[PDB]
Amino acid sequence: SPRVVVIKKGSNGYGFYLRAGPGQIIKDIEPGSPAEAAGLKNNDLVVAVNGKSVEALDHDGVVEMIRKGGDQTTLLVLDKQEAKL
Repeated sequence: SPRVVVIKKGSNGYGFYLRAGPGQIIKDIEPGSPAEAAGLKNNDLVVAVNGKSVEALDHDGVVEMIRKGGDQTTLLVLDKQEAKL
């Protein structure tokens, strides 16, 4: 399920980790972080950064796109749609 998450960088960054999924996925959102306030979710899959696709881009390339944006990042993400029932 897709959405656009704008996050303003704080004094200690955005407050999430980025690593390869089972693409690059969000992990370990820090409580009280800009990422948490922006509604980013653990296991969100990053499909674009600042309007640019991350297709076939490696981990370092995705991280660099995020850093190049300076004090803000706009992530297009797909939530993991696996429900525990």
